[PDB]
Amino acid sequence: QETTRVLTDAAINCRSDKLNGLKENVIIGKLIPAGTGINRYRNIAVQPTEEARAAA
Amino acid sequence: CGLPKLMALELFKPFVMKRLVDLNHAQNIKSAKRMVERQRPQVWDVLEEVIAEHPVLLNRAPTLHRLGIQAFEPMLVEGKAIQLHPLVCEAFNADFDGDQMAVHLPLSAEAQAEARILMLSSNNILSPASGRPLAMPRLDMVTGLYYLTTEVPGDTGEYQPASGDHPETGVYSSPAEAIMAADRGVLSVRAKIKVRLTQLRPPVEIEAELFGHSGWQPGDAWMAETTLGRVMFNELLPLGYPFVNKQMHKKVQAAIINDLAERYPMIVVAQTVDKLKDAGFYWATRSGVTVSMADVLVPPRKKEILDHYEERADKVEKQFQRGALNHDERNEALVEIWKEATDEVGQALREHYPDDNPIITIVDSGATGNFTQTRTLAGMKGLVTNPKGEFIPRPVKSSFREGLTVLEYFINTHGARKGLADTALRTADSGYLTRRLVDVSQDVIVREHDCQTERGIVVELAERAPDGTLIRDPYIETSAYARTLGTDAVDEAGNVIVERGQDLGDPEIDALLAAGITQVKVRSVLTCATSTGVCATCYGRSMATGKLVDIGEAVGIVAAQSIGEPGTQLTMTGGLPR
Amino acid sequence: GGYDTPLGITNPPIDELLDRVSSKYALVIYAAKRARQINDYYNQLGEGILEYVGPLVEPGLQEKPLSIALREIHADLLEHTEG
Amino acid sequence: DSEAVVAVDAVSFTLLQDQLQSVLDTLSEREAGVVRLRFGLTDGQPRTLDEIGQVYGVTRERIRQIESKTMSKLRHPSRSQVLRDYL
Amino acid sequence: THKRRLSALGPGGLSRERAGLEVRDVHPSHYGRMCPIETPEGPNIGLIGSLSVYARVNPFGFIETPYRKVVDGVVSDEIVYLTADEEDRHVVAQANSPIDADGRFVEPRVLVRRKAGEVEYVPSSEVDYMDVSPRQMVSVATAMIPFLEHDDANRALMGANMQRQAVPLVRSEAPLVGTGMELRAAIDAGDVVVAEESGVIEEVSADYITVMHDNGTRRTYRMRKFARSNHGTCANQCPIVDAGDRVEAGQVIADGPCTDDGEMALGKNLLVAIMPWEGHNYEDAIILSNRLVEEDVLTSIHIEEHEIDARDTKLGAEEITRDIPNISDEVLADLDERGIVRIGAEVRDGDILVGKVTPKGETELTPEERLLRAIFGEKAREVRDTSLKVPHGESGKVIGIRVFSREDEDELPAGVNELVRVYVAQKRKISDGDKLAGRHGNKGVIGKILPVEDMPFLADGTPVDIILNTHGVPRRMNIGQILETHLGWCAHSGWKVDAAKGVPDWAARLPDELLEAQPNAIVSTPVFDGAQEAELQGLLSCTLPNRDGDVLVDADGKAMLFDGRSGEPFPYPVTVGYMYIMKLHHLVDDKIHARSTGPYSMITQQPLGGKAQFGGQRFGEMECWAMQAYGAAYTLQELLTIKSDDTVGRVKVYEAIVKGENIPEPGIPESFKVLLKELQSLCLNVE
Amino acid sequence: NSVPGAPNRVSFAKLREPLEVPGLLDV
Amino acid sequence: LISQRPTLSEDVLTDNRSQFVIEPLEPGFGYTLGNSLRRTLLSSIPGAAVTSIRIDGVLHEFTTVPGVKEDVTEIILNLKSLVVSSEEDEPVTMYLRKQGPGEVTAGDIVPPAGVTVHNPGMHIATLNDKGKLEVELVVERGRGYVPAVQNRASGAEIGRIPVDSIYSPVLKVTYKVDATRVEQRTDFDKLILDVETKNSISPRDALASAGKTLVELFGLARELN
Amino acid sequence: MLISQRPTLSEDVLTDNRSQFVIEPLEPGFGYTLGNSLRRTLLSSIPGAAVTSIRIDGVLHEFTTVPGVKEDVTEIILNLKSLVVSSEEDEPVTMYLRKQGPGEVTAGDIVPPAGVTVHNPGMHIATLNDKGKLEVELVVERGRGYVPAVQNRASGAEIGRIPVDSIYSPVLKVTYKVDATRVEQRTDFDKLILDVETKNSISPRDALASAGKTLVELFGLARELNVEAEGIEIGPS
Ligand SMILES: [Mg+2]
Ligand SMILES: [Zn+2]
Repeated sequence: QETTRVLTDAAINCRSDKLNGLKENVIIGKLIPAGTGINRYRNIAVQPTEEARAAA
Repeated sequence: CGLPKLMALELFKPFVMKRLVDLNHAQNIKSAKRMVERQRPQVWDVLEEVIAEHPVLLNRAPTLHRLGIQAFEPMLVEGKAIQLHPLVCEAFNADFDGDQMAVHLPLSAEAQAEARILMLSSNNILSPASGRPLAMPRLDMVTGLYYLTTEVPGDTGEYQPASGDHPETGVYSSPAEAIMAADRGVLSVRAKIKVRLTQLRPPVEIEAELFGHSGWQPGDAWMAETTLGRVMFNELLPLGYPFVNKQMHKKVQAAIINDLAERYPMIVVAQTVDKLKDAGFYWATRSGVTVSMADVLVPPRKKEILDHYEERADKVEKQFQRGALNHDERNEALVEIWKEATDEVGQALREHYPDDNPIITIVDSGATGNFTQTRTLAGMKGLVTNPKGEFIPRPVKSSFREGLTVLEYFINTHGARKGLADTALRTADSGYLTRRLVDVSQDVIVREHDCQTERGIVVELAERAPDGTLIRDPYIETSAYARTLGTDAVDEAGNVIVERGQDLGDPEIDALLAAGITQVKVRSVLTCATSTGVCATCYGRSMATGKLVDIGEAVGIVAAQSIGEPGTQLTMTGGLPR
Repeated sequence: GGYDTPLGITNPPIDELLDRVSSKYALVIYAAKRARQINDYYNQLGEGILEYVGPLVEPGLQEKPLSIALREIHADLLEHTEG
Repeated sequence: DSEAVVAVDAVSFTLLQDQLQSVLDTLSEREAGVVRLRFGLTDGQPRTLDEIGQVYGVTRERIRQIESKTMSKLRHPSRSQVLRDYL
Repeated sequence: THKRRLSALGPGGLSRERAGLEVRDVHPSHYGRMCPIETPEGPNIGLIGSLSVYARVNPFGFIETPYRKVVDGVVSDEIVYLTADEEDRHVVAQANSPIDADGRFVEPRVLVRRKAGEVEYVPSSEVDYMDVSPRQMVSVATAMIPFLEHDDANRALMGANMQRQAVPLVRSEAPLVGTGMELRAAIDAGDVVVAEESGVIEEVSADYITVMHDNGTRRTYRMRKFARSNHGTCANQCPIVDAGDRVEAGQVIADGPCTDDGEMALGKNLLVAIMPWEGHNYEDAIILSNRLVEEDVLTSIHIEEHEIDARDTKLGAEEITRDIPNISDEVLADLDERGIVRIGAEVRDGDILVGKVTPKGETELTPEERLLRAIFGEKAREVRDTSLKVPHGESGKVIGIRVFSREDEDELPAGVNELVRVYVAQKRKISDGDKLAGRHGNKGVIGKILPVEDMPFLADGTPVDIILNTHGVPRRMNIGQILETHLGWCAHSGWKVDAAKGVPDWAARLPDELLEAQPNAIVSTPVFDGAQEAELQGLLSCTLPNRDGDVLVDADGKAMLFDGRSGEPFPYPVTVGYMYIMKLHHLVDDKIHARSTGPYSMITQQPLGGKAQFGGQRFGEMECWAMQAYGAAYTLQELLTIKSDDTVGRVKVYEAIVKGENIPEPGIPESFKVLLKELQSLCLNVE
Repeated sequence: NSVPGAPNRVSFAKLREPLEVPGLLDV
Repeated sequence: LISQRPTLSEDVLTDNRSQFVIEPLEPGFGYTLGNSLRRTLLSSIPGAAVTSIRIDGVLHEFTTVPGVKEDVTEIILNLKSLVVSSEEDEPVTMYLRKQGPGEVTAGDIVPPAGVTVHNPGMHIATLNDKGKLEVELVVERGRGYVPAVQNRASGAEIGRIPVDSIYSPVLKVTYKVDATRVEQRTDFDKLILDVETKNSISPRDALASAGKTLVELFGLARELN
Repeated sequence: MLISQRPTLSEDVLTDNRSQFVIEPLEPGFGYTLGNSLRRTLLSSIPGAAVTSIRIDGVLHEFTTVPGVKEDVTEIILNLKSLVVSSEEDEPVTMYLRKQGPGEVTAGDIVPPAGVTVHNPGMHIATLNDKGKLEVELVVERGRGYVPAVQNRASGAEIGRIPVDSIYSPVLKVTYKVDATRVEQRTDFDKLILDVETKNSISPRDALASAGKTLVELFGLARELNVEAEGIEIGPS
């Protein structure tokens, strides 16, 4: 609402954004920080078990 | 879900092109593309091969809440219309009067895994809002199970114990023997018999009586006085579930599916719901619920009731004509008189009908409808509103069986058009409110597992009586259920019954009410202490699963959709502006 | 316990699959990364060999790699570490 | 936007380039070299018979004879049906 | 109904967003000047209405309404047209009032309408105006619903609205039970050729009728055969008069699209049971027999119109010919020597209709294309093919070809030398997904088309046609369809009451020559003065048998069906009868729609929208909310990056699917970079 | 009635209305 | 138990419909037996019907012939009502020429050797002084219902008009049972079956073909042991 | 004509006498035409024997308490009703079960005369409390299908003998369904799935074979009206 007014006083104060809400991450096409997007789940390392690695 | 094959050939065109290049049916993708466009008859087998185990998304606008998009596994279907499973219509809010649904398609491995695990149809049975099931039986199959499980006194083949010269002749050694005796024209389905069951778990009293510790019914034998129909119904349910022996009203089926969702895995609930759908349709056909105008019966003493209240209205109108009272007082007197007459006619119609009338069976079984629509069908319409909202003091003294007249139809049209415009305005306002709520609370997500605070709200939880008995508070299942206790629960300075950190399901609430305690201090998201979103123990059980909430859920959008979804049914400063 | 046989996309049951992970999101990224590993094995069998091992359970006739990954997780043959 | 990328002709072009590389590899080294340097298949510059005979150390007429021999060699159904289906 | 339609929007009127809620309602002055039923039911309720039947417009622009004047209680015949103001000046009686066949009422306390729209019981001497009839307050399309006075207002709105979306069938059978408005509403609609003057028929044919008037002169009526309507339907006109017949003035001489023997006919008459059948008719779905597919009962023509034009360009001029580049001679066998197809050729989806080739110009050549042309010796072919191809999902024969040319000196826009139009027609059958409806708002798509054997047949082998559902009847308050069903069975089988001991008591007010009727006889119950319950019940009890002595339907209106699938009888009798249903213009072929990869937009890079193009579905805002609420972040990232805007990503995705590899990682969308360029363009250093 | 080539459609009406329907396109 | 195999008698009412009574039976069996016979009879009887016509002056389905009162689609809707019995499986052709005024009935169709038209009184179209009708037809065998097979599916010319086909000689079939089932356990069912055919084949031949189909299919579950 | 696709018949084996067959593919209406016919023919058309009337000494009118035993009279009645017994003589033969002294009666404690046989000797029937004596005379005959309690028309022996029902059919519970295999290449064909559970008198494959034989000899009547009528021939095996 009032994209004129919101954008001009942000431009005066040199307001930096941090991209942490899930609204901004939709806009720039980045992965949203919810569900399968947070860092506990996005960096799972997957490897077969060493007992079953020698099975074939 | 079904799929028109002429559309599924268009969705899966690169997959089928790669597959019919890999099998030597074309030399490159160009001849493969022309082979797809000409629809040579090998492309159907290749299409089935690439369709198998690859989920699609289905979607009906408007997407009100979280269950508006649900994944499905496709399978090819002739014709040109999308076949939809008849139990997800309650979630989609879709009837078959010409509604259209969009089909999307996940592509990558992450998208396929998300659609296969998170968004599957059989994984989402319960509400995200309140926890009641959405895959419950409805309009037809509820009537089917009600007719299948009801009990008729004195039907054909009813068990009598009258033992003079001849024995009882109501017993049956097995449900297979009973099914044979009902296939031959002897046993009716709804007559009371005494079977000798060996495959269904008896209820708690008979189990503790006959076997005590664990009457494991896969081998055990026990007699039960039921109908054949309740045995045929209870065979749909799993083995470990006990016998029911009731009459399947819709609230009884709601309680059964809620108990099944609480104490069992999800796949058993999905298979039980499928079995209930099949039995409900198959017995809904044989139920004999038709509509004829010889089945819409009028109350016999309607006319004398109308004449008596007409004489009272005539005395009120004459008293106004004397000048003893103003316009508004005689309007109030006529409104009161005709409300009394409407309720009297409704009472006489309610007590006139039998129980096997289809128009009362469909209503009383909880399939659809209320009683006021049956009163307006046979009986009296009643007062009709004005365009503004005042009550026309005439009122309509006819019913749609008898047929209205010209002025009464012209009076009814006002309220009809006001209802239509109200519907349009209300759905627009509900959409705007959902947008505002999502726009506020989109950044409340679960971040930690336990914030480890000590503060918490307190719940009322079944205050007592002047006699002293703890009567159960009606608003417990919305307020106190699915919450984690912040402090312990002590009774009369005795033993601690339920410790800190427990889910507050059914049986511990029943145990607290049995011990006789009312106020409990429980944790909630108002008192959570994390800085970025809420913690998992403060949020409690997620209603959609039944287990604890996860460490990545977006509970804010779930809450905003659960508030803003039923706003269209808010039929009114007491409505959606309130 | 004994319930029924599953069929199609619901095999293996997720009620048994979630006894091997924490939440469903970890299960999703688990299965997706294992399926990407299996498909990277399949599309590099034509050239020289690499370390991309898999599959470990026996595949079907024409089975998607994601289903093989889910069956492998149900067979308790892999391991995973969160972040 | 009629001046956009159709996104099937691009992968068709890549597949055509791969099949062209395999078909030219079914010939000899010198034949593939003189065809690639004649038609600019590797850098995008069509050289002439003088430059091909310079890089191989022979007359322009020998290069022209080799080129006509290779063009007759490629004009076979067995060697060229897979390229015929690309047009 | 598109004429005589009263709106409040448009220039000089209020906007839709500025529409007050009070102007949508029905004022009590609308009685006889505007229908309180027929109106659109979208976000336009009450803003658009239709005129009444007996209404009339003043020279000033106000709306008149006739009224029977009555002096001293004796109802005269002097018809006086009143407006709203002098309607309010007087008091207005009721249409269906008991008049003594002498002008006077039988009770002093009559229903009446006061000044401010009130309803009273006046003594029968103050009454100075009566209505002319019933159905005065109703429109034309709403006056064609039998048993309107038993239906609720919403479902009568839906029925009167869906009664005009019906399509013209190929046989067009007249309804069994109707009102008396079909004949007038057909011969006033103008789609029926009426005999202008009385005379004798000289010659009929399929194309023209020539009559011979009483004095020498002849006139020929040219029919319209297979003319395209404005929405693709057909407009046939067939005669109904023989060679030697004699006609009168105003007599119908030729049927129209939806007419039978003079009157309106929008659908067919079909036997119907009201049982719920196996969940296939669950939640207003309809199942049908295969007899309607076999015997062309619900089939209609559809005519589509294609068009192409050979303009002039800078490099030359486009030409219409056969010499299409790089196209095999196998698909060039249909069209004739000058490029266009010939009349009668059946086309599939994607064939060549008009051969058209444009000049293109010169471009550089890639080395691989150069080498393939050197190998195969095919020439450059500098002209580009832009022919006319039939779009996706269409077929059918080719009726007509109309060609305009510059050399034949017709009027054309500037720079166009040849305009050619092709008319493709197809014969659409009925299918599952198509939408059917009755005359009472009981719509619903077709759920399944069963074979004729597994369909619940009657006691003597007759199978039923459609199967409705019970649960949609009582909670919508439209048992007018049940009364129509009972009276339809009576009108099909034919009745004969017994006047041996006089007329029975229920048929006392029943008029003469309805005491007996032949089978398949038509009747007409009017809108507000029609059948009664006692009349219909007593008429349903005496309903003479078919071929053998077998009264198939008992006194309640039901019958003992047989299950055609298992074999056993259904244990309870089921309501049967003859309904009248219509086929609607919501067919599946205009709705089924898919897209893998097609045309993209120009300004933005999103896929284009619409069924006319290939077209992609809008993945809107609330769908993004649902995908966030599930937690599925990867699917949302894919749906917003590599399926809409990642211009370097779409080709890589298609390549990865074709080659069989993993889908690569998505990049920055185009919309965000466009936003960045705009913010940099607006003197804002966005970094 | 009052239209010459009309099909005989027997009516259930009780009221004898005086005034026929006007010209439907006079507006 | 009882030891009495069921018999089948025949009862004629008119020339094209008759009655078949089977007795005795097992209790609770005549309904299923009659429904199985009806489901076979109503769908799987081989017959013959017209397949594609070709009028001389026309090129497609949506035109009019100069002279006739009806149009081409009405001629199609009338010719779909014919009943015709063939003898050999190759597609024979029959012609129809009629000149000048008069009503063109189905009796004017001249058949080749082998086929026959059974109702010559069927109206097709009517002509005037200037009218001329000339049409050839294609008769073919088969069973069941089949839609109009397209012209592209064959290799025919522009003049061919594919018509729908209904090779089904049966018209209306019902049954009823007479359950004695007295209180002495000498119980049986007496099924009365009714067949009506559209004068192409006799009801005995229709029931014989249905019985042959049932004897072929039900023996599949016998000798695979 | 020709069937254009020959159907098969394959048997799956569950627990020993609960086999489950499929028949695929069929012509698109032909599932239900033979499914219900096969269900009724498996049920009410196979011969077999069962108990018809018993008599217990000491019981005169009460039918409620037998002295010396633990279980009820009706419990003994339905325990005798669930007794599989095969005969070979088409006339009513009698049996006897004689046991005195405390203990538990089994079904193998009965003595079969010539021709009849019992197929579950380890079936529990009754228990004798202390110093009791059981002497029950059974009547075994054969027939078809299910049949209710034949009343005391022959009222001479009606004082001692009481009548029960008779499950003559060696099958118990037969259910079926259809399916929708190959909607595109075979254009919506049918797959009938049967499910039959018998007792241990006959295997369900042999029950299916006997039912198919009775069905084809039932439809031989309708076949033998015009032998030279064209049907739908399947072909050879
Ligand atoms: Mg809808
Ligand atoms: Zn917290």
